[PDB]
Amino acid sequence: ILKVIILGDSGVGKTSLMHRYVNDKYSCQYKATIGADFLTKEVTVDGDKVATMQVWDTAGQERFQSVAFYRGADCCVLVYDVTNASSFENIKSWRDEFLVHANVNSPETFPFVILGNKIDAEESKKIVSEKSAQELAKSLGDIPLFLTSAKNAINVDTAFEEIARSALQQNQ
Ligand SMILES: *CCC(=O)NCCCNc1nc(=O)c2ncn([C@@H]3O[C@H](COP(=O)(O)OP(=O)(O)NP(=O)(O)O)[C@@H](O)[C@H]3O)c2[nH]1
Ligand SMILES: [Cl-]
Ligand SMILES: [Mg+2]
Repeated sequence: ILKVIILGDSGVGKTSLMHRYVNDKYSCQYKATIGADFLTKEVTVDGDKVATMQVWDTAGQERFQSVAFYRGADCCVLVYDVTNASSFENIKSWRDEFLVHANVNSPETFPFVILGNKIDAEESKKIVSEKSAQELAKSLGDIPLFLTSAKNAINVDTAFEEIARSALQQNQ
């Protein structure tokens, strides 16, 4: 039933976030994602309505990418790394890439969620203000925002409850 797509630059932590939420596990070892594929999780909404969530991981590197999979999606998650300025500045282009290729019926209502990942990292290395993120998140149509750590299992549960809630609303 529920199709969710996760987009964002290489290295931001998409695959890690998916393993955290679906499998409650994490691994330090970078293994580059190639082509799109999904894992599944049975969910229960805040309402105690039940659903199977199909979570799609995608490649961040141009050369490992795929097009069709974007269609169907009931929610789109946009992920940047709080330690990498460029990843953040690319969020709107990931959003627009999705809308161009996704063939969704109402772009101004279609649910996106943004995640800022790697908050567990040392302050010295962190670059993207919460404030900036909240600005970008509003300017893109008041999209929900969540700061997360796949590594330390921080807030990934919260983030994905909204992603679930927003996706079920869009499906039917
Ligand atoms: C354990 C060694 C250590 O201390 N490393 C530094 C800790 C940095 N913290 C941290 N926090 C996170 O929440 C987190 N998520 C993911 N990473 C790391 O970044 C690399 C990329 O992970 P992927 O999940 O492979 O990223 P991606 O899917 O977007 N890449 P693709 O688009 O597929 O190329 C990886 O090293 C992961 O461990 C985090 N690090
Ligand atoms: Cl524009
Ligand atoms: Mg990956």
